[PDB]
Amino acid sequence: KQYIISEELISEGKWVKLEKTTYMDPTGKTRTWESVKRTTRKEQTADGVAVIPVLQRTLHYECIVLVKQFRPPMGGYCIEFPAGLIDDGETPEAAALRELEEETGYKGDIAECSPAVCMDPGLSNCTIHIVTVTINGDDAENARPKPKPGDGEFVEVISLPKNDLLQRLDALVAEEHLTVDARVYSYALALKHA
Amino acid sequence: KQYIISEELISEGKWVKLEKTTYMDPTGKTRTWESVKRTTRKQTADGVAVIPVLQRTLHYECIVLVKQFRPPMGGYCIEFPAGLIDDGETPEAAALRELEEETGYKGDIAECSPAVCMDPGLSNCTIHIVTVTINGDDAENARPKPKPGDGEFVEVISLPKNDLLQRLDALVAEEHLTVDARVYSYALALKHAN
Ligand SMILES: COC(=O)Nc1sc(C)nc1-c1ccccc1
Ligand SMILES: [Cl-]
Ligand SMILES: [Mg+2]
Ligand SMILES: [Mg+2]
Ligand SMILES: [Mg+2]
Ligand SMILES: [Mg+2]
Repeated sequence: KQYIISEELISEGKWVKLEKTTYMDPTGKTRTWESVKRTTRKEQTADGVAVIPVLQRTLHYECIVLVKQFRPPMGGYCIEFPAGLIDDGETPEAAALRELEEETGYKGDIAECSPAVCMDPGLSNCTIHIVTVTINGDDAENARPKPKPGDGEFVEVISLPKNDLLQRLDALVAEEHLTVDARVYSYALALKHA
Repeated sequence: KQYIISEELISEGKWVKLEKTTYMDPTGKTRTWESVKRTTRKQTADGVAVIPVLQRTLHYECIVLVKQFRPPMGGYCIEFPAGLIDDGETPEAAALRELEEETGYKGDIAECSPAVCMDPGLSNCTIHIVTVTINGDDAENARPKPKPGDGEFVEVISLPKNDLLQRLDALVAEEHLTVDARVYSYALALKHAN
């Protein structure tokens, strides 16, 4: 029933634009929306990837490897899955493995890769692939992992046990000012509810 | 170490604005970020998203989701029921209200997250994730009455919690729909648990 009629640029930055979207509603009535998009999406099946990195080590409980960074839109520190935008021509799997190494130091192994999923579909067209990766923490490659940040990347690594993830996130939030990402919280909640 | 210095308005619509954020990187170098914010917040968070667990005896437990045309995406998305929190409303009450409006179900609060970020590399948007149970055997939930506010057009899709990820993958494969990243993350963790 519903479809897009037109998309009018309102303002274009280097990285993000705002558009006036005209669409058809299911009553047959024309309506508008204010929509955000990135300027950086070319032929990628999505803007970015987020990595669900399952650190596995003999005689350890499995950990979920998370990162903490300052996020200027938020004005504060956020705890997230490692993540970044997909380079032109790069596959979602390649991007996930690369970002994971860049941000954490760890060299992972692909487990699964989602379809393109929406970040905040009432606001933006932004999409990611959510890529599950296992990290063999018994491999010597992963023994003393060093982040390789890019220019202006400043990332702290936080590994938490999968079997207590929600409580451990709650304990970090109780301890300083900082926001947990909604995807991370959602995953931690499902681990409780299962 | 890192903090906002100033924000420069680039463009303000009625519902969304784009800013150029100036911040201090941890080395002491000043840097810029393009940031999106809503104009609507006053509030613990912009929105609520509801994880609704539909419980009927002698049936599988289901997670209740909604399907809606999303103008920023140009298409239909599958999402947790959700909406913005009214000035003076609690996140709990917003959750029960949105769940009823979008689904017709009357639910009980189970738990409520802190404010969690939606896409912190891009925006300041935050939500409370509110877990709610629905007693599907109660007379009030027998014939659930969905009350859409103006211009909302919402289909209800209930899926079994025990096979959620496979069911969502099937919908995507058959229906050309976008699943929400928080829905997908939750579905992933249901599979990854234990
Ligand atoms: C003509 O109306 C719009 O453009 N509305 C927009 S634009 C946006 C980015 N959000 C809305 C919105 C927010 C809360 C509840 C309903 C809608
Ligand atoms: Cl539950
Ligand atoms: Mg990143
Ligand atoms: Mg990166
Ligand atoms: Mg809604
Ligand atoms: Mg609503």
